[PDB]
Amino acid sequence: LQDRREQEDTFDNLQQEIYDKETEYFSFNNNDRIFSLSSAT
Amino acid sequence: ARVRNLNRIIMGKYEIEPWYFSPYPIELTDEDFIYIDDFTLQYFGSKKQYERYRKKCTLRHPPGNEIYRDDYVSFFEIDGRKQRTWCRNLCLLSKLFLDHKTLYYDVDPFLFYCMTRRDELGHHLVGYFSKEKESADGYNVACILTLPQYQRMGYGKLLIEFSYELSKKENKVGSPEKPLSDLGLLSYRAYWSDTLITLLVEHQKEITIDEISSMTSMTTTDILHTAKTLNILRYYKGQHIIFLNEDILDRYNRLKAKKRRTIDPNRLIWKPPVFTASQL
Amino acid sequence: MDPSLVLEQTIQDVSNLPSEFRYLLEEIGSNDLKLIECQSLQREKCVLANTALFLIARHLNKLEKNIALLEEDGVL
Amino acid sequence: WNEYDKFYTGSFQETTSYIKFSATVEDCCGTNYNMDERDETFLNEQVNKGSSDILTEDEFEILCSSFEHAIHERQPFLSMDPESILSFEELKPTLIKSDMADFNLRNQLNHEINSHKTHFITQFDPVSQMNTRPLIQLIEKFGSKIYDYWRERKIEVNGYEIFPQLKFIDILNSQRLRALHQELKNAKDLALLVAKRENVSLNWINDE
Amino acid sequence: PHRYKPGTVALREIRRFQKSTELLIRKLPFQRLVREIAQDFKTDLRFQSSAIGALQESVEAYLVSLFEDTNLAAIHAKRVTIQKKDIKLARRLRGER
Amino acid sequence: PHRYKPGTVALREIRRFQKSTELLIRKLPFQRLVREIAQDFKTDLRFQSSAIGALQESVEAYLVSLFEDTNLAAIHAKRVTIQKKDIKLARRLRGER
Amino acid sequence: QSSSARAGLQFPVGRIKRYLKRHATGRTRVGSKAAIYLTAVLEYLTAEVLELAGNAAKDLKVKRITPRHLQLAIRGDDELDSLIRATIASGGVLPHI
Amino acid sequence: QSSSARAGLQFPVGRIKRYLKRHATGRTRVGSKAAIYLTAVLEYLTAEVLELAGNAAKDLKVKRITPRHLQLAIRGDDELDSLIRATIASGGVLPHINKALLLKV
Amino acid sequence: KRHRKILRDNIQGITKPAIRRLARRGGVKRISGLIYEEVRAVLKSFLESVIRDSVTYTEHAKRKTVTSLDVVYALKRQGRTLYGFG
Amino acid sequence: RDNIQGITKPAIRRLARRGGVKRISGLIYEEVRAVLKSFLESVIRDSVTYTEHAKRKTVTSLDVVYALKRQGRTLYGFG
Amino acid sequence: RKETYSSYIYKVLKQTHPDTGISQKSMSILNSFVNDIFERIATEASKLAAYNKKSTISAREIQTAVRLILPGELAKHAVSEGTRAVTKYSSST
Amino acid sequence: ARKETYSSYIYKVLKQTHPDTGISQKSMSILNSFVNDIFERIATEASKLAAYNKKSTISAREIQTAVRLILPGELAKHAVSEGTRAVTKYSSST
DNA sequence: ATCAATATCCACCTGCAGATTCTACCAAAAGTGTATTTGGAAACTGCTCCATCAAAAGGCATGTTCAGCGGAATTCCGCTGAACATGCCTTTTGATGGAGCAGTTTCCAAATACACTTTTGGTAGAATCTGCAGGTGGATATTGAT
DNA sequence: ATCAATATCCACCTGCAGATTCTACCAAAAGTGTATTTGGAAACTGCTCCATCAAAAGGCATGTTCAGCGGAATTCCGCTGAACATGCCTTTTGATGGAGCAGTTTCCAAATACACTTTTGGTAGAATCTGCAGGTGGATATTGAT
Repeated sequence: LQDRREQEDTFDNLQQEIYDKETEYFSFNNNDRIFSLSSAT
Repeated sequence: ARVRNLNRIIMGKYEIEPWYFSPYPIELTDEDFIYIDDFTLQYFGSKKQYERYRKKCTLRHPPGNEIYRDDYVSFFEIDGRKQRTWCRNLCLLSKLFLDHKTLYYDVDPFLFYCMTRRDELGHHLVGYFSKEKESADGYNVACILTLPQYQRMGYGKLLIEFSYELSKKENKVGSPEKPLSDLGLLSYRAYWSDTLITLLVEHQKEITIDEISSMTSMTTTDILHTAKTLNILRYYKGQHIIFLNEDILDRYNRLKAKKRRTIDPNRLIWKPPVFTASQL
Repeated sequence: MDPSLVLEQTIQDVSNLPSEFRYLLEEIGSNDLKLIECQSLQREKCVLANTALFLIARHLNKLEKNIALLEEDGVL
Repeated sequence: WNEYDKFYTGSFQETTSYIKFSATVEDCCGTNYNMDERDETFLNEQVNKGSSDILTEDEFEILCSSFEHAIHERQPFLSMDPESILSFEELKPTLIKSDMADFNLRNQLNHEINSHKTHFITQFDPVSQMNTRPLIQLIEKFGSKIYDYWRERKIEVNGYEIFPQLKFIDILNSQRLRALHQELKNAKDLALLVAKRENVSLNWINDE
Repeated sequence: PHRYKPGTVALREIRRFQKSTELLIRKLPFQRLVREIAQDFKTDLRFQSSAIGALQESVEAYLVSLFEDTNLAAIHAKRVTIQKKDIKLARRLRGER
Repeated sequence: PHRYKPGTVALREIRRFQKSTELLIRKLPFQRLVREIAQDFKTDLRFQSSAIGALQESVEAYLVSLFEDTNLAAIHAKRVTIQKKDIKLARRLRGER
Repeated sequence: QSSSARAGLQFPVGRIKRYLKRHATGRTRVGSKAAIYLTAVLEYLTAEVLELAGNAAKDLKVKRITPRHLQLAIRGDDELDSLIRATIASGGVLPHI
Repeated sequence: QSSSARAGLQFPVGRIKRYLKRHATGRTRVGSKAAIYLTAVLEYLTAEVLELAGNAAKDLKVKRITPRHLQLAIRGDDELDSLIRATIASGGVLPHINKALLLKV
Repeated sequence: KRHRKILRDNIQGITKPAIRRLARRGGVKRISGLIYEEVRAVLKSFLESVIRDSVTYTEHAKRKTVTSLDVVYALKRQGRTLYGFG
Repeated sequence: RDNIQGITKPAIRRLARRGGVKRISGLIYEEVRAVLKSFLESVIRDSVTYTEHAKRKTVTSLDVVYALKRQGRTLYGFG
Repeated sequence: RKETYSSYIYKVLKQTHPDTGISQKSMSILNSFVNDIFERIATEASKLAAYNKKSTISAREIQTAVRLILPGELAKHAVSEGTRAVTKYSSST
Repeated sequence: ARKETYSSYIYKVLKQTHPDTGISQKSMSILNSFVNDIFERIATEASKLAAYNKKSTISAREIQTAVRLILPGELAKHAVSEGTRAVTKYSSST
């Protein structure tokens, strides 16, 4: 089990909860903020 | 004891017989040897360790942000607040080189810019010039000195024609003081000779004097010093502010060799926005 | 005094540091070029990745000792 | 002018935009130690007789640093006193907490990952820092062999040391000062985009 | 509260400020100015408040004279406003030396 | 029997009169002017030769000063001519009445 | 009896006497014939208070406070050519647009 | 026998000291240390006449006579203001032409 | 030690646009801008030209304050006397 | 009778062109006569009261050069 | 010095129209006027009596001075009141 | 028949700097009027400040501040310098 | 571009006004010791006055946006200076008279000093009160989108 | 044309603030009276510079053509008055430090004044060369026709 299935399915969504704390600037418009973190792939 | 301390000192890649005395740590004088390497700058006197005790660290590059880069030499920026110690010893690297200015007061309130050779492994310093924070007495630069291994290929000059660029990259004029110069007496004169003739070839004339300070940031109190360092650049203002001329131009035809010591005016900002009102 | 002079000085040692979220990506954005096409230099991606917060952790020495100096006055 | 290549090992890679960098000395240079030459080769004089376990050249250079961090940091008022510090078995509380080359402010958030070989590797200590061995265990393993040499080392100069030195309102302003902590974890967790790649990426071949 | 033509509240302001008699540049930044253009000449001197008062009325008389003759220059130039060229013209044939 | 370009002989006229230095007005109509303008204050004066000499170089100095500053006001007015209005306005803003 | 007040001019002829002596340099000053002067400082100082009877004729308010004093000197053209050199304190400008 | 020109000066000490006694709004004047002033005019009549023959040789007339004085007594930048209130007799006006008139029309 | 007293030797040449009040004390209408920098320069020039010979009067007088009397004498000989204020 | 017309338009044409003018508009002549008579009367009045003081009923060069030294237009050369 | 022209300009304002009132700083204004015009006439009168190689000051050179430094109509009224008061001093010994 | 000018002194100072010179008497009068009225200028302003500084002996240091005060800058600096060396070399009365 | 037509730069020629030495002379002063009388250099110590410094109230300085108009460019289009040239008009020159300028000697008169009183004008203790500056509501111009 | 809310002038009451008029010390200059001194007033004498007065020529005067030129107009556009919402730093009144002014007092270097006594810098003639002012003339630099 440690060789077959774990290696991506536990890694498919960890990279996409950034999109609730890139919104930490609101609480300038900068909605499409692609400065630092959106292009790390 | 204003003479050089001991009989042989290497500075990284080459030995330098130093010029003057520095406030070096005194207790290393009874053994006959002092040596010092490039990027740690922590002082020793015997090669018994840094033959492989520079496996203390893998520092290849100083923490100055390399703010220009070219085909041949780069340079960077140190402030005295984000670092406290190796910013300090670079002066004591060369207080044995510099003739007058030494430390009693701590060297923190000065920004510190240092010129540097590209290298195959880690890029090595050649010069240093020291801008203060804002408006000491004008005086846009301070102590400027090049490492004595590496002069006469013309690299000691292009950093005193970087120095005037960060004055109208902040949009106020500036110029050095007197303090003393017989060691480089004609050197800043050489650039202040050709800082004007290389950019008096375009004017569509009837041009005044003070806009030169607005365009080359070389001030009003020394344009006339350079208008008399070389030939007659007057006999026209007689009821108003000074006027400048041109002549037979045996200068720009000699401006094809000894011209390429330039900079590409294309890189980053240099404003310190904070105040840090210093008192001690 | 304990609020006043101790206010802002934890930002100019971070005035060099907006650079952490601008040090990092274009050399991870240049080593993705190394895996888009056997594990020779593929080890060293993490050893510059783990240095992300490492000085911010050294700032976390300071940016939680300054919070730990909330009680230096009787009000805060 | 031939001493170059014994201390000129290393590698180099060029820039991508500009070489931006920021550090201090004591987090770039790493360690803090210092030796003589007459303790380099003949303080370990007859260690050839009885070198069952570890005896190399480059393993005793780290623990020569850590003990003198007690004096200049934990007792700063100790400026000239010859009756200076407690003995090696009496300074046992000075090993559970210390600051040797700023260790525990470097080793406080280091166990949340547990990399498969071993955890934290920095680019700001040199290349060979693992079998450069952990001093977690070597106080109670070979800690006593360096103490009595140190216990006579400092007292010939007793108060300064023989290596060189340096001769002679609340409202509406401090509120973003705690709002610079919503970066509480947001750098390493998306360093953990790919810092969970490596514990299983390194070993794909072991079907064969 | 609809706005009238652009200009007449400025002209009522010039008649107000002309018929009035107060001092116009605010005093303590001007005191800071005369200090920190004074101590560059020689190090720390002190003042007394009547002397800096005389400074500010002297300089306001001088540059209101400079503005009145550059206004006559601007009305000479078949223009209604002032520029840089008429102000250094007016200071020029004033003979500032 | 050759007409030059208009105004280009004016520039060599001004170079010719500017390089030379001698007293350019002629002396005895000026001497009669100064005598029967001195007559009004008390009659029957007489003069000295160096005195009337001082009068004529004084008046060509003051006249050449007023001509250069009215010329500079004229070229301020984007205008290569001098007229009544610019000589009297330059007369005003150099101060005297 | 008292040398000023017998003489019908009431400024002190005694105090004007040594002020010539402490200042002038021909080292003897005529005694009685400095009186002929300080007539004039009476006659001038009348001639800036006596046409400062304008305010008591038009400016309605009786004790004369120093912006009133800017309605006689430069503004009244007969006195202008004796006081260009003086710029009075806190007075202002006579109104004109 | 040195007649009080012995501070390296060559102007009459006696007549300047009698002239300060002549002007003399005050009473007394320091007969030894009034030497300070007539050396001070030795600067700016020489630094007036050293720039006189500074370019009087550029016109190649060896006895220097009244016009070339003004051709840089009022063109020398800082000796202008010490002589601005003077208009010296028959010494000419500097050669100056504004370049708005020279436009090749 | 202390060795130097506080100095705010910085950009004080920005006074205010009260030049847009004292312009309107003069008879001038709308002002067209971009003149504020050289009118601040000329205010700096005239102020330094009066304060430096005033402080030569003070340092001659063996004092190290200025007073109203020597500054009104300073601008009196400078060419225009401030009048009735000392 | 009048003699302020004794100075003529080539003469003040020359006196203007010494300053550096190109064009001369054809009615500046009468007021340049006016400004010359104004300056000339303002100097000869204090010159004549200088000579009326000293009991010599002629002027000299010394009192007119002292008169120009009075009124802010100090001539040199002749005194 | 420790001196003024205060009470004299009080009394001259009282010998003209008695209604108005001298104010605080206006006495300094008028004092500066009278001291400045006196210093003016004194320096040109002394220089007049100097340059005519004469060795005292009299009535007549300060008469010519105050004629010399004024506009014309005010000079004529000034010299008239001057001659009037000096002859009224001369009437009685 | 007696009158005194500054002819021979100005002749000697400028032949002594520049030997290849000659002087017209009109230019010699122009320099005589120059030196005379700048003399009287220093005299009157020096005497005025020494008057109101509660003082009666016209000493050297007030004419030093006077020559600093009315002469323009750079020439005032060189002037006060050679005046300082002049009163230095006169104090040694050897 | 390619020459006619000016003309200024350079060089050489004599005439002459004139600067430069010179030098005697010489009346007039710098310059010399000798007391010397006092203004000044300096130093005492009291103390008025400047200088940092702060807390809260609030007018006012910065920024930003919008409407529009004054600046400016470019144009056509009468007109008045400039440029020659001839005609004349008073100049610029040398040559003979005559009232003031500039020395002198004496006559008296007015200012020095010096002191003896003595009114008077600066200072402040201090009444006083009214002449202002300021609010505040009652009559009257203010100059446009509609 | 026209009403629109805005800004302006005026009688009326109110705190406050510095004139202003004694009280009087009081200190100190000023009127007044001598004695003698040196400087101004007037008269003179004579040596001049100022006024005035005739015959060659260059610079004014009054012209006529023509083209650079100013003036008028008209439209286009950026950049400036005006408003409003908001930050900020003035903005006045205490408050303690602390010191540099300032009056006084003091002893002493030194500029005035004085008879003499020597050189020494004006001056006035005067040789006398010479520097340059003017003129003439040859060649390269400059400008307009085509």
